[PDB]
Amino acid sequence: SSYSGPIVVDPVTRIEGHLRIEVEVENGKVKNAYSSSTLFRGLEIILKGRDPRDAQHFTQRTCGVCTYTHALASTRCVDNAVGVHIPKNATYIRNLVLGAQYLHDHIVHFYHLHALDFVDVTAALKADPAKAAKVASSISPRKTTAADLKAVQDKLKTFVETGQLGPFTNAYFLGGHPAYYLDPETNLIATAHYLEALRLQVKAARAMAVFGAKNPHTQFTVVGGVTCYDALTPQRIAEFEALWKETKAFVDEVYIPDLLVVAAAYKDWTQYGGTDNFITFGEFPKDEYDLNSRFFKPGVVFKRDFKNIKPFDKMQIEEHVRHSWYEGAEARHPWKGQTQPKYTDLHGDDRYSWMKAPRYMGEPMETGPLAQVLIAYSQGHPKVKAVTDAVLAKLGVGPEALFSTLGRTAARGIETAVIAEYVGVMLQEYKDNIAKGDNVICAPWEMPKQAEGVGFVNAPRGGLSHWIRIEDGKIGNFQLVVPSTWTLGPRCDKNNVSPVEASLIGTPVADAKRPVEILRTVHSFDPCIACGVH
Amino acid sequence: LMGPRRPSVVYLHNAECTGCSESVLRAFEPYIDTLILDTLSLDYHETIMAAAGDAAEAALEQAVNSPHGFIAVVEGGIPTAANGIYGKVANHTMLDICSRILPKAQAVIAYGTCATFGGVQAAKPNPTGAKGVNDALKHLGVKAINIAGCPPNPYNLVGTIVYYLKNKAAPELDSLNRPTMFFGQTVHEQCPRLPHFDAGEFAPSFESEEARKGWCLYELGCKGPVTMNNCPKIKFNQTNWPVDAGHPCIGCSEPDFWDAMTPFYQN
Ligand code: SF4
Ligand code: SF4
Ligand code: F3S
Ligand SMILES: [Mg+2]
Repeated sequence: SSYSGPIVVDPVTRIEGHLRIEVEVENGKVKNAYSSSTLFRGLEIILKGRDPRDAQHFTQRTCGVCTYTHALASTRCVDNAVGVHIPKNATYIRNLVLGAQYLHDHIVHFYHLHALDFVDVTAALKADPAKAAKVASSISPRKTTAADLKAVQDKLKTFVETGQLGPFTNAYFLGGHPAYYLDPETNLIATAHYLEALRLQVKAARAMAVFGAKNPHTQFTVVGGVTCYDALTPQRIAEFEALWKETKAFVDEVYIPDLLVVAAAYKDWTQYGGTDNFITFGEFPKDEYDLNSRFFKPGVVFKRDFKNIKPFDKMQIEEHVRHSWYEGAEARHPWKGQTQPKYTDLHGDDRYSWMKAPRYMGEPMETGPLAQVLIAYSQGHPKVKAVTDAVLAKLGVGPEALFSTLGRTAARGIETAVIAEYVGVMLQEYKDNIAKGDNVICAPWEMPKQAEGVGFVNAPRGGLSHWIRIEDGKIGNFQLVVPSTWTLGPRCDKNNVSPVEASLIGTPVADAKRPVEILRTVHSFDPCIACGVH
Repeated sequence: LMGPRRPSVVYLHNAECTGCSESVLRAFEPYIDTLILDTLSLDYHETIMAAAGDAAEAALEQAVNSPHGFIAVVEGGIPTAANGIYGKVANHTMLDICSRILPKAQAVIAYGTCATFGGVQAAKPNPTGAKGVNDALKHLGVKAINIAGCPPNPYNLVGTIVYYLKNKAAPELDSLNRPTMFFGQTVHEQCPRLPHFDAGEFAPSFESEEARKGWCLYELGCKGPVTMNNCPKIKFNQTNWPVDAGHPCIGCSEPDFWDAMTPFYQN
């Protein structure tokens, strides 16, 4: 009965971009995996010879899901190459917009991209809304009545009876599936909250446009600071604060309680999807030139040795091309990067992806929520420690539970809760600075003829870095090394499997035609392919 | 996935960043939930669909072959170089998938500057030979309604579809095939700072007092005078727009803006 043979999932849906996952399964469990990115755009080639000021506008287009992050990375990169120290208000505003991006991104990921792997939407039709309301009100200070939940059931029922399932068309859960465990009531609660999230995210996104112009693709950053003088007004700050308070209430009363109910029901997922090494860049600075001045601090960990967090050395990163569709096999540090495409087809000459393979000290590293949380916890971060301990106590599990697909999903939640609270602190600090009479948001600068610079951002998916080599005042070389490249890139010239490839080994596959288990682990990493290849 | 009542929509992703998909999620009155539940039947969409792999391909095949017909909404440019090798989904080139699916649609909407004119990946030296939908598929007679912008205002997509469903036809289009009801005016003629422009009151730098006072951004490279879009009127996320946030327009709804509007900070 246990299946043995190949499984290909192309396209992997409910992620950003074009991913092809190939695995070899033996006796119902995965024994080998390949992460193949199937679209190349070549933004780094396009950037050559252009004005450095223009970079952020091209690079933001690397991705629309993690929208503002690349604009911030490029700007921090040119700010750095140029030697400018932006005003206090510029850092506050840039930080507040990034904080809002995290809340919007994670809420949408849990409900809209991840949840369908655990929730059987059709099973909500057979639930008792009165019992479901009892359950919902017991897990949250927010009380919901039988009437509240019946309203959702009625809407869902009519939709299903049309025969046009749309997004749910050939869903892996249709007709039931052995890997789906939720009872009808919990499925109904989760569905009501999925629908509710669709509207709440518009408000979470709006928060970014208050200071940022619009979302997607913000337009308020410039070398030297920001352009939004309107962000200084009490009216705009109040508008932002109101959106923030509502978004935080949703995180606290809806997202987290749901995460915990689902995790408790899927406790067995603490046994799959673990990884060995972690890297994180830190985020929310007080000093733009000091990574250790950030609310979350940078750090690297090998083989889960969290008692020995090592410092982050930027010169230790090299991107490999041996198993990628580029010329040759020489790995390069970003300031000496090369982007020379040469397609050989799937596995042609042992190459199978458009993504390069970043290695730290020759090692494959996981980056993202799990790495930021575990590293900050280990560094003694008070807020991260408090919330993680509460989550572990609620679930009745040990810390070892974190090294898994369930742990990675939980860490995304923990990160959202801590950041939501922190935006409130950053806001007060911003308010206090304005109160002192500081109304400056942009500083003057000058373009050098020859220089090098780098910008670091810890985005919702992990450590992001943009690298520039300026020659004759123009872009001599520009290279992007993004979170997903780290986690979803292919094997290197030493044949080390990437974090996603390695975590898939040992994954059970109940059915082989509806491999939801592969999706559970792949989605826990929150893949972004446009980001990874660029 | 398809049947009677609700109109069928097939959403395709070529060489794109997903910013156009995200913009539709920002829909406001109607919101996205109303759109998917009552207004239309979203039958294929790689970003939010439940099915994956062969099941997704099956869902796609099912939608495109329906006797009820479908409307195609396309995001991203089509890479043409080296036989279309630079972009593949389910191991088929994007050129091939679009060549066979688009001619079968009742109507096709190219959503976003990438899908309409080539976009970011088509900028010099265009390594992948990326093209806009109408350019790449001219030989096949494909003529998509172009909704430009990077990303466009979602108000423009919903407005166009609602018009098509009501009138069973495309609205009036300009020479670039964009609806005149949303792209008939330059951003500049609708700008709150136009009075400053007329007075020659230009901000010389972003840190200046004139910038803080809201002076015109033309000297700082604003492309508003050469760009067609409805940004100052509709605004984004019901609250803001590039120049109201103090930054110049980069001409994102125009044909080869990455090369034509660059350097962004010069006029
Ligand atoms: S038009 Fe712009 S926002 Fe839309 S897919 Fe292209 S790069 Fe992304
Ligand atoms: S800021 Fe731009 S769009 Fe507004 S008046 Fe000046 S040139 Fe025109
Ligand atoms: S950059 Fe684009 S979003 Fe509007 S203000 Fe200019 S056409
Ligand atoms: Mg790169």
